[PDB]
Amino acid sequence: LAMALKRINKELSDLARDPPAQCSAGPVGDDMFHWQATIMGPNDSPYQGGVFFLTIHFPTDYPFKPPKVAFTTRIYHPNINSNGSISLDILRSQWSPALTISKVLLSICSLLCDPNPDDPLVPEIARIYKTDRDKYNRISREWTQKYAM
Amino acid sequence: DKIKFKEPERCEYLHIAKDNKVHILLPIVGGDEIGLDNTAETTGELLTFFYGKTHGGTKYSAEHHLNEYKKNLEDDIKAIGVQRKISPNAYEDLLKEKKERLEQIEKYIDLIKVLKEKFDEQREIDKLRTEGIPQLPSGVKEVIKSSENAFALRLSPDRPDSFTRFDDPLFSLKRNRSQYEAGGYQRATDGLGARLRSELLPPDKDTPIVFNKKSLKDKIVDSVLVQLDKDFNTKDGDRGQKFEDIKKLVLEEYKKIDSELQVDEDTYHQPLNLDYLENIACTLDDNSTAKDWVYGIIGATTEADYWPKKKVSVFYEKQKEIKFESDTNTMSIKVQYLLAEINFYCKTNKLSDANFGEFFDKEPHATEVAKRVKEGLVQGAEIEPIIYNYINSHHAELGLTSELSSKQQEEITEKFTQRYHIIENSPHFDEFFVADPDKKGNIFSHQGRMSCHFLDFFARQTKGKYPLGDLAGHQEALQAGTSNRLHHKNEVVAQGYEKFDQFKKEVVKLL
Repeated sequence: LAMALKRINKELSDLARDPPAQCSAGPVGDDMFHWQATIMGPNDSPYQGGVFFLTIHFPTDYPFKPPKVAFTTRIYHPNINSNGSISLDILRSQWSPALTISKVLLSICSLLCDPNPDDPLVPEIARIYKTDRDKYNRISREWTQKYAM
Repeated sequence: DKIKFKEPERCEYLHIAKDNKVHILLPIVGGDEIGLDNTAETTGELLTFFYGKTHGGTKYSAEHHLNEYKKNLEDDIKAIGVQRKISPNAYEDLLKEKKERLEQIEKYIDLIKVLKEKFDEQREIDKLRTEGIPQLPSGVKEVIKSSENAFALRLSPDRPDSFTRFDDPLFSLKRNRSQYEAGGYQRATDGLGARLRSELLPPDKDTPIVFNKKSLKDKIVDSVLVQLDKDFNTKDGDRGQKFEDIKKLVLEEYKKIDSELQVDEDTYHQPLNLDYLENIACTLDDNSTAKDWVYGIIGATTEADYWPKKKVSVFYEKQKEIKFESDTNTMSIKVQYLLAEINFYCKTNKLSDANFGEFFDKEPHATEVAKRVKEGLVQGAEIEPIIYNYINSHHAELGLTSELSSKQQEEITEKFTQRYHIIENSPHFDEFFVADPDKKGNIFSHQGRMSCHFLDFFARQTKGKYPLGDLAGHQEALQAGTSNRLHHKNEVVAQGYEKFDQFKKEVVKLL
């Protein structure tokens, strides 16, 4: 079990020294397996300005499994749900040790900036993304302002 | 009319041969294959046999039983007589057969009186009732001395009772000094019991000895570390190489356990080495120990859920650990009693005349065994084979011309278990009288008593002097005979009148 506890401490000392401008993550308490992260919506999106929290729950055999990453903060997006659960290949099938928890965050950034409706975790919103962006945007913007500011 | 006969189908101490010979059996102690009486309480069956209930109550003496058995026969022969007036040829043999028994029952009665009246000058019999802690009569002792199928076994419990009563123990260990001996309780500093104590005695009340502190991988990891040198590193010389040397050693162990296992690829199929884990998986670094290296390799090279995926020896019995001093004693007795059984098997099967315990008391062996049982306990290993392996490694010192087949070991573990269970609540574990009734021997099982032939005792207790007369064939008679387990009912008397009623009442069961 120290194998992962050595790995994570790496990834934290990485993110500490050189953070991403639009992301941030770290543990709470002396526990190093439960993290908290924040993405801030990108400046070419309805999610702009708003600040979204996530929880990263690492496994005991990390990096040989993916982490459980999910949004604590409400977001009206096609690929994310009320549970909080993201759908993102790299958390499910395409996971590798090479992959940092950062690159997950980065990928969650792009997901917001460049949302994919063909892998719909929430078909209701997916209907609306594909038939009326103005409606999608106005809402996904209103939700950003209510729940993420 | 089928007379209501008074001859009992069961009488204390009374077997009857196929051929209508009455055998009286002198009880040494309660039991079948392992004595239920020991130490101070040992002579109790003899006491009962010879004087019945003069101390405490509710058990009759032999003379008493025989004397009523005699009377019952006297009454039956009349009734048969009375019947033969009306039906001349009634009960022809049964009448012969009963007179036959009567005559011998009378001779056994004589012999018992004779024994008490003319041969107890030393008072060996009489002391059974006067003394507080009687000795076995010498006659009994001399029977037991000569037995080929029955042996006393003597252990070393933490608080020994010095009042042991089985003089020539086949197996024996150095004991502590008893509270009941001059100078009082004193633990020995040497001997197998001493080492078992020190080794299975946990350090404090707060920290026990738990029975599975080894994952299969934990075991594997240990296996690999013993290989490296006293002085071995992760941080000197060529490091990539060392990791190669250790991959090898890991690889080795993967084979003993499983075929599918491999060390070339991480679960992802990428080249696994020190660069790879120190840099990409990032599971290792400068401050890793060699132990870490191993786990890392394991961790990289296997899914985690497929380690937990990889009948109950008498040593693990709802116990997960050794918490208390009492727990440690018990465990030690168990190891000992096992050594004892091994010795009984070896002796009774003519493999070895030795006292095994005499060897396990000795400087290297005592210590190793203790340590080795302790180690097995923390791993969850079967303890039995550890002991079998040691004996098999050393079998020439232990008087054996060869090792013990898996067969032999399976059998030993079997009886060990049967018997231990049978005695596990004994108030004292100081000594046990064990017999194998499937062998040529002077000791018999009958009615839950381990028993000499009354007449075998009589011969020896009188040193030949008084003559056996008609009974002089009987001992050797019971010896020819397919077994030494003697049926608790005399089929020749009962005659299967009872089997006919076992039936009649199953025909009632249909309505």
